[PDB]
Amino acid sequence: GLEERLPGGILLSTVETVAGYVRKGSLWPATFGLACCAIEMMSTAGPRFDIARFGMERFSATPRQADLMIVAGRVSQKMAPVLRQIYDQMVEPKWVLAMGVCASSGGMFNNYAVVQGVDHVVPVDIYLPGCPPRPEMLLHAILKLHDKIQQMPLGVNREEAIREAEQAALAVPPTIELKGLLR
Amino acid sequence: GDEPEIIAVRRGMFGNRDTGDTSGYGRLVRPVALPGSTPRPYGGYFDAVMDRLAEVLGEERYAMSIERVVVYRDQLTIEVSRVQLPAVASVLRDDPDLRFELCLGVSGVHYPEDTGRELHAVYPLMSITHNRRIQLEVAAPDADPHIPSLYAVYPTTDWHERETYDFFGIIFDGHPSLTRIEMPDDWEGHPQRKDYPLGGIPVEYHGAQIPPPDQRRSYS
Amino acid sequence: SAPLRILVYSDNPRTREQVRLALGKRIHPELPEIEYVDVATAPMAISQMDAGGFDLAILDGEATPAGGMGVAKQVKDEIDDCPPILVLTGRADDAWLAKWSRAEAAVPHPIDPIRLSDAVVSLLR
Amino acid sequence: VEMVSLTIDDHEISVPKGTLLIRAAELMGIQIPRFCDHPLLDPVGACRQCLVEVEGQRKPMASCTTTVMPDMVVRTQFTSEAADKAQRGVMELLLINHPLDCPICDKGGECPLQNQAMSNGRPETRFEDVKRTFPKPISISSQVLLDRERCVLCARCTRFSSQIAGDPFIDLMERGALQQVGIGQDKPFQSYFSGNTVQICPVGALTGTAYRFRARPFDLVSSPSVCEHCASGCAQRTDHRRGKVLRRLAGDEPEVNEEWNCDKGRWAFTYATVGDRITTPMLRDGGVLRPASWSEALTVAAAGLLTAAGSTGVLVGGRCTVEDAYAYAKFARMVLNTNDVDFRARPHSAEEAEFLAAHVAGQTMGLRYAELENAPTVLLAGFEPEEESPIVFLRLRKGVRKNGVQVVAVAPWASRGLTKLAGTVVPTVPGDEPAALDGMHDDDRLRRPGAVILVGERLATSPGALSAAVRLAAATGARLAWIPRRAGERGAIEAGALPNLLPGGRPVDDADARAEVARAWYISALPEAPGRDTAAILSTAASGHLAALLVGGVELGDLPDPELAVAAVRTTPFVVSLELRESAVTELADVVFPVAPVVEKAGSFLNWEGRPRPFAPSLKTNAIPDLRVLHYLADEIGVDLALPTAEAADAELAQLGTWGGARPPAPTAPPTARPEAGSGQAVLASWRMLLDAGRLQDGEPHLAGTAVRPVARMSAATAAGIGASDGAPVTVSTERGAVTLPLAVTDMPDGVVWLPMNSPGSAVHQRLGVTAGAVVSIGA
Amino acid sequence: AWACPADAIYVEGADNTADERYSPGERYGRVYQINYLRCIGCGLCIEACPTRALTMTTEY
Amino acid sequence: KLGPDGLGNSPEHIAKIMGRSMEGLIHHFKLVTEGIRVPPGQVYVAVESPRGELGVHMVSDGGTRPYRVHYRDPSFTNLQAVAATCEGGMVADAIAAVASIDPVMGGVDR
Ligand SMILES: CC(C)=CCC/C(C)=C\CC/C(C)=C/CC/C(C)=C\CC/C(C)=C/CC/C(C)=C/CC/C(C)=C/CC/C(C)=C/CC/C(C)=C/CC1=C(C)C(=O)c2ccccc2C1=O
Ligand SMILES: Nc1nc2c(ncn2[C@@H]2O[C@H](COP(=O)(O)OP(=O)(O)OP(=O)(O)O)[C@@H](O)[C@H]2O)c(=O)[nH]1
Ligand code: SF4
Ligand code: SF4
Ligand code: SF4
Ligand code: SF4
Ligand code: SF4
Ligand code: FES
Repeated sequence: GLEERLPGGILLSTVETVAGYVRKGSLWPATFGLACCAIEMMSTAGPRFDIARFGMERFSATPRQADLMIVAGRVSQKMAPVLRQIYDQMVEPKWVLAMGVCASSGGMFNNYAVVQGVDHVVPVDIYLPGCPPRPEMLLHAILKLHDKIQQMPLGVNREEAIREAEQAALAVPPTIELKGLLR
Repeated sequence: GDEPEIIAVRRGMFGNRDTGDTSGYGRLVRPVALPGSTPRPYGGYFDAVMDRLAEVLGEERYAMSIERVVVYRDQLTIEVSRVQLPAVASVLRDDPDLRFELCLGVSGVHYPEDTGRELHAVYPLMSITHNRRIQLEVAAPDADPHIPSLYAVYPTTDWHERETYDFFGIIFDGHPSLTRIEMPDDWEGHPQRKDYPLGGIPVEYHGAQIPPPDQRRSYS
Repeated sequence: SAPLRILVYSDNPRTREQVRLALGKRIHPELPEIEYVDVATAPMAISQMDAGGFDLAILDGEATPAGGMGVAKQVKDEIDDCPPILVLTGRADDAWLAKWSRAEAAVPHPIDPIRLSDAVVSLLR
Repeated sequence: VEMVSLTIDDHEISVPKGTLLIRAAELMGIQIPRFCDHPLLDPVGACRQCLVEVEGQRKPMASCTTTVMPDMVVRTQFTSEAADKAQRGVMELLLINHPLDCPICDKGGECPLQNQAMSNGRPETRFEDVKRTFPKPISISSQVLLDRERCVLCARCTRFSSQIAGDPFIDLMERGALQQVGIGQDKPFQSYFSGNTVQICPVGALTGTAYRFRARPFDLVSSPSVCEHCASGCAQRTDHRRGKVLRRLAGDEPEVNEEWNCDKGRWAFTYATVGDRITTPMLRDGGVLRPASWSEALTVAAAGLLTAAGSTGVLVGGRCTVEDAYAYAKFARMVLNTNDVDFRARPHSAEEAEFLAAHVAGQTMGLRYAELENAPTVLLAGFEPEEESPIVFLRLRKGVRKNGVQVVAVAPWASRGLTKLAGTVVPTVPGDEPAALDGMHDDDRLRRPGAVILVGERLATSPGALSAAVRLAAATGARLAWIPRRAGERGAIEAGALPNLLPGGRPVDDADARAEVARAWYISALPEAPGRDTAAILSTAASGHLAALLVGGVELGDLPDPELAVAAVRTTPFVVSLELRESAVTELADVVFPVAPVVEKAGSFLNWEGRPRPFAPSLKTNAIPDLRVLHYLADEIGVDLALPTAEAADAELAQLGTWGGARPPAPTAPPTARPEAGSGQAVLASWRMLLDAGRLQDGEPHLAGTAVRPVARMSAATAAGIGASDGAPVTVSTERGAVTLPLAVTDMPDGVVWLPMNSPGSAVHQRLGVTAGAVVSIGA
Repeated sequence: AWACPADAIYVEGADNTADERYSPGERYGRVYQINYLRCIGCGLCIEACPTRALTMTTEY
Repeated sequence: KLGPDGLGNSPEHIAKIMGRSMEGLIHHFKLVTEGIRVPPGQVYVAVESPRGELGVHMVSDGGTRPYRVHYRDPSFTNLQAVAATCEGGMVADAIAAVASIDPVMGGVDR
């Protein structure tokens, strides 16, 4: 959008900060949930907690209105195409919260049927441990995503950030090479 | 028949599936037999159920249909010969004294070491009227994994014959449409067969990874 | 001839090194020289694909923040006349998803140099 | 065989006469607890854990010692309260002094004591007193730690070190509750079979220092395997964690090794991870060896080989699997159209090739371990069973102890292995072996049915020795078996990786054989020109008449003249290496291809008895076998080798089958006169120690520390004539160099000096450039 | 790690040499990793520990 | 048991297994690592889950792991009533019918 054509002066910085504040608030989750993690997501929406306090009570039934896709449960092989379709049918900017161990790495179900982490099919922004994560853990992960969204760049700043993140990522060794103290 | 049904031959102490960690303990040979034919005075109402089934079915038909009778942990299993399954199922459902109207489903179990009887289908039946229950067991070889579908007798077996097929390849001949219900139709293999690998991935760690449990050593 | 440009996408630098080792400067002396563009992050890979000028993309299905299969589906849905996609699968059971990603070819981990080279030749031929 | 009926519990079975009650229960599926019992050890009845109730016996009977007798009635713990009480009391007594070390014990999870205390022990302790204690752990060798507190004094370790291996360097010591397995003093355990004691201990008393605290069973990936090192082909179980092999247990192959290993097979698995492994293809650029892509390396290698057309030699080495050696031979004959193929990376002779073609190639299972144990007489020629093929030594010792096998060795001196076999030496200076073999045509011992003659590879170094052995076998009728040192040599022979041989024992010099193999290969015709052996190839290349070399897994230092070998590879215009490790060939090669180690590759070996020893890969890795490297190198060259995998090579070999036609003539080489050593000189005898400077033994300091002390062995008269004294350093020398080792007076034939062929500080081939049978100057 | 249903714990023991001792006795866990993207919080690990070296806090 | 360091094996149990009881230590180790061994056999056991008869066919081959464990989950069978309870009515009625079936899909698929 034209907000991405703005010059990199103070104008772009203020547009970025206001857009981040606006998007961190009103972060409507998609009406999407796979398993017991979906039950904990509902509990988070439930009175004991209040997802609504964060402007996130409107679980967008359609992906068009959804801004955040809380996977919230295990993703089977047959479901990955559906989850990717839902992700693609959301409109940018989009974010994916991998709620629970099943959504983030497959969790305990390390077998043929489970995808072993939704990042196999959709870009994940935050991983949320737990099986299921208790609602406070979900709110913590959501606030972490809010912090990430606030510092989200735009336009030329976005391009520079992408280049810098690429440069940093090209150098990190794989986890299999962090042999610290391994005999 | 009439002999114990060995589903696996376990050799070596401590449940080693291979040569074994300590020398000299691998020479034991213990066949793993499931409970065999029960002596005739079955417990509780099992005696009445079997007597009624043998009365409704002709002596010849009963002998041809009922391959075995087992009473294990106060639960009655009837090893029903393949082919004859629909007839005995109809008798069980319709006979007023049996009246096993509620079929709870079909469960597949794979015995890769049970020659000629690798694939077993288990039919848990319950009679609400008599507050009774039994299980039927139908064995089929891995070479011809065909069983008569009970769709006409127990429509509830629909999707079960499918799940059991999807996960074992039992063909349940005569089923209206035996299509995969859990796995995708393009899926290759039948996951719950023992020969089908678990299909996991190594768990990632800093400097190391743990292979899936099916690859790592186990004792049974 | 035009140096065929290949996009190698993987958060794991060692997977990129193995892919570049299987495919030398020339897969065969009959084929053109090969230039490799390494991308570790999905945003960079997507932007490079949008810039175009690639003859093949090798996407690691095991990439941590964004899997190669997802990126393959995204590029084949988002870039017009996108180049053939080769996906590296972390397990055999991933084959189904590899088919879903519509990748022209799938090469299981660990990357067999010869299998990868043959698949690349088939895709470029 | 006599058969006796018997009743265990309520069930009845029949078993061979002489069977032990515990064995009968095993066959019947009854699990009687046991610690001291071992099927392969003579029963001792120590631990008293295996007590059962026998009708007509007042006391409980140790089933591990009670032979089955007809009509005997036995009730185990499953059907006899007295037997169960006895067994559980024995278990309680076994656990009172045991340390609460299960979490820290290496045997945890795999402990027979844990399992049998669960299945036959009290739920909780009654022992509220003070436990007996020892300092723990104490090293009895560089490899084996001993935790005397966990020791149940089952004596399995000691009984193994005495009966199975003739190395009783551990024994039960002290008395009563203080009794403990020990070595007595600083003298280490020091046997090639020490690791077996670790695998035979039913508790965490004996543990391998290498495997210490590195894993518990649940996280081990365990795969069946075959040992790479000797031609014994032991079945093994390779256990690896996070992609690193931690140990290799003995497996269970009654027809090969039963439940035993040598230390080499158990612990020599670190060679592939010492840092010298070649990880990527390499190319010679600017005189330096640079990492190169597979495509570029294959292209360069194909270009060089095509530019070298027929002027190429293929050194296959002895490490390749049967499939790998078959691929080397097929590449050489189909792709390079040359017969210059030789797996012998070691002292060898053309007479050796003729003998292998005549009597070895294409003839499998002619002799078997089971026959060694029963052979009334076994004659060892140029063979040291303990140093080469240790499981052959174990089987021979088992035969000696059980069936009274008589062992004779035509060797310069009695090695410890021969003494442990109770073998009688026929003292012969090396090179004089043919005279001794011809001098035994009248030996009544060899006439006896089942008599066997085991010939080591080293007889190839003695002219006419193999012909003499063949004549001796023909005259006496004793079956003759050839036992190499490397696992891949017999597979190489079956693969036809020799200048005069084709796959399946098919002779090259036979138009029908060439036509048959070519038809099986879908090729016009195979090369007919006679092939040059390893020595001929090296001499030609050094002279500059060889355009290129294909060297696979060859240790140049192991060749009789390593200086010649290095000169040959250096002068060869183009050298292609298929090497797992950085090596001397790699330092001088133009193209280097990494090849998967055995643990990462599917394949099969052939042990000396020709038995197939298959194995699937244990580690899934991107590394590829020599098979695929050669196949795709040929494809780049433009010839479809049709060997994409070990399965394809095995199928092709099976399709070819054995030759089955006219057997090649026997060598019949003449017994060339042996050199005469003058004053200050002696004839050199030597064989390779089991644990020496071998490359595959690298990366395992403990195993190397277990190696026998290198010593130059001389007759007393010769040492006196050289001015040396027992234990004093002695130097043997040639024009190339010298080897200095402590002297050992050994009662050898006069004028013969024996050295370890490749022990550290000896390296006879490298340091002297000569092999066994040569004359070497001696000095104090 | 043995009892973990999800293989979420990786542990490597090592000797408590007199020069560097980390725990009483002969062995200590020098490498100890929990993959919290595989942890299911079942608590089998703590029930498995024979030393109470592993507990589970209320921090989430 | 709970303590200032959180939830973990009670100090009394630690003392029993690591300090005084060898049999106790062996039992803890084995029952935690391999677990119990279940004699071979088949058993079908059913309970009244909130959604109906939750049945479990459990087959043991004598080992420390369940040879076969199949859940007859009531939701799986109940979902076969969607055709009966939805055909003929409106989509708004189908929503109510499916909700009344109260299917929890974890039990349905397993
Ligand atoms: C143009 C311009 C800028 C002009 C200037 C002026 C200006 C700024 C604008 C003027 C004002 C305007 C137009 C403002 C824009 C905003 C606007 C118009 C409106 C949007 C805001 C709005 C409509 C607010 C109210 C919405 C609202 C009432 C929200 C509450 C919704 C609720 C109750 C949500 C909770 C839903 C919930 C429990 C979620 C869980 C979903 C789950 C778990 C899914 C998965 C799942 C399910 C669904 C199960 O039920 C389930 C059951 C059993 C087992 C498993 C599962 C399972 O897996
Ligand atoms: N091509 C190929 N090379 C191998 C293979 N296995 C080992 N090698 C290499 O071959 C070289 C020679 O090994 P060997 O001839 O067995 O020497 P060694 O390791 O000391 O063993 P010995 O035969 O007792 O001398 C070593 O440097 C290894 O790196 C293999 O499977 N294929
Ligand atoms: S992470 Fe746990 S709670 Fe969430 S879906 Fe997976 S198993 Fe269910
Ligand atoms: S030897 Fe067995 S009983 Fe003794 S501490 Fe080790 S695992 Fe425990
Ligand atoms: S060290 Fe092991 S094998 Fe030897 S006596 Fe003790 S418990 Fe038995
Ligand atoms: S005898 Fe030979 S084959 Fe057997 S374990 Fe020892 S080195 Fe390996
Ligand atoms: S809570 Fe402990 S035992 Fe359970 S999964 Fe997590 S790490 Fe493993
Ligand atoms: S095993 Fe027989 S007394 Fe020890």
